[PDB]
Amino acid sequence: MNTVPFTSAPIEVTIGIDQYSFNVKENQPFHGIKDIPIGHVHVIHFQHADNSSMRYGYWFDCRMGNFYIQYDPKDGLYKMMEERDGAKFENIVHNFKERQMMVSYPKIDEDDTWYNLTEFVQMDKIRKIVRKDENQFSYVDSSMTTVQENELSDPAHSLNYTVINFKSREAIRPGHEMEDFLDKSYYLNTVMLQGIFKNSSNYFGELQFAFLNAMFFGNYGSSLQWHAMIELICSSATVPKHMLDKLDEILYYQIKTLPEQYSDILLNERVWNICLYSSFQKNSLHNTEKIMENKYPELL
Amino acid sequence: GAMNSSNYAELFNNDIKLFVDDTNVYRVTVHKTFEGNVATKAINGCIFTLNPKTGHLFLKIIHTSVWAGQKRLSQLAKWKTAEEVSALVRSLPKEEQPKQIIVTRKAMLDPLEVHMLDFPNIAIRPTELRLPFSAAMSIDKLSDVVMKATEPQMVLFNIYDDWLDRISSYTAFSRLTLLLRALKTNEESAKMILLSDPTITIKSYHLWPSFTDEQWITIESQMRDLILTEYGRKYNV
Repeated sequence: MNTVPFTSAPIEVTIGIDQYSFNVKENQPFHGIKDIPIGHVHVIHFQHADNSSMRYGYWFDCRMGNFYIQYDPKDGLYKMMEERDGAKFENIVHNFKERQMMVSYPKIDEDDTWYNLTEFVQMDKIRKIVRKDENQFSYVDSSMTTVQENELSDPAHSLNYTVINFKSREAIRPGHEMEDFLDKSYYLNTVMLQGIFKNSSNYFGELQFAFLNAMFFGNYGSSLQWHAMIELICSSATVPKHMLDKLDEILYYQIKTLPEQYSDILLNERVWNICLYSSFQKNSLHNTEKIMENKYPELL
Repeated sequence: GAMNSSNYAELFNNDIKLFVDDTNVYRVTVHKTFEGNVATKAINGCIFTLNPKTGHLFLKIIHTSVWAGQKRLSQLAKWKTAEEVSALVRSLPKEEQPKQIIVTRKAMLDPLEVHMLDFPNIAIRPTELRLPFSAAMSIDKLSDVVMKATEPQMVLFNIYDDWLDRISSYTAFSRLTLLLRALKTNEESAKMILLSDPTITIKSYHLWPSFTDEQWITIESQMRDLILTEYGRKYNV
């Protein structure tokens, strides 16, 4: 179990850790989150009481270092930082526990939700989408735009998701125009899986990361990227059986976890109706189809 | 974006543009089989690719052999259209390639766009206009060359004959679409009007009769009258 201490909490803010969250009052003696499960990525995120715009947060993995949160009154936001003095860090953590000023990561033992949402997400790939290589953790927020969005302005602050575009030379072999556009198997399996992602697990990891970013920060380009990667699979006639079954589980836990009130902006009607009912893989997503119908029949 | 009544005069500026109409690419007759089931028999069709400014028509004849052994032919016809239009652009010298292609049916956008990926500066546009180019096979010389074809074949025509020697593109296009609108709404009447007077002939190198200016006015009025009458009939107005 690991800890992320907070220096203080000077401004009223809703703090989230993975799928959980807490209201913290201005200058409430709050000083960290303890018992954070080792072995997965995690995200700590924020929304100030005064600005219900700009949700922001930090992706991290406690194996990669000792991290803590400090409010910066110049930039006006909670910043993640790394303590290199391992002793100085265990000192701070132990005293805050002794004084019991930390909340416990509230994981129910039956619950595999966070595992299921992050199964293929690896800190090393996150740092290639959010390039900021002096930190071991990754900042994301509501307003950050993607590389694909930028092409159609500041690259230091871009989400460098893999660009997918169904009407591009990449996607379409000369001479197989109609074939490749109606059956994206080539694009998925040769270009994207064998070529760029190397394996299904990296592909799933980016897909999962894009979803979490859309869910936790309402990041719109991330929502676009999650749908594109679903659509590329569902629009391929030839997909490894292990990918289809795993995709059904991935999407199930994402749909399960989404806030009911947000289905309108986070779920693209066209993509889902095409994937569940019209695509080659209509019949390969039984669990995802069953939960979508029972929870969002309106969108369909 | 889309082409409509507002931005109609753009057709006659000096940016090269082509209309593509695929309505007559895949043509069938429907008939009963011995066992009483219904079956189709394809006949030859054509892509109608027209430069509205100059009258140049690139009539790409689609021979029934293209369909042999193929499934989902109505869908395939859109991609074959896009394949052929793309090949036509590639065959033209650079300074003759269009800056825009306007497709008359929105279902053609994705196929053309995919086939034109090599030409990112050629804009593929839909239109909201209800253009009557499906009636192109009501022009006798065009229907004749299509039905006689024994192989794939491109035939070039000026669809305006020599009108531009005396009128502007705008007017020429308005006359063409009026003629075709009429042929589309009542082909028998329309053709009666055009040929009633046996002393007005069609030049060997033309599609339409050699009307004088005054006679074109009478013709255009007769086509307008025809079109309005058929409207009252369709709707009981």
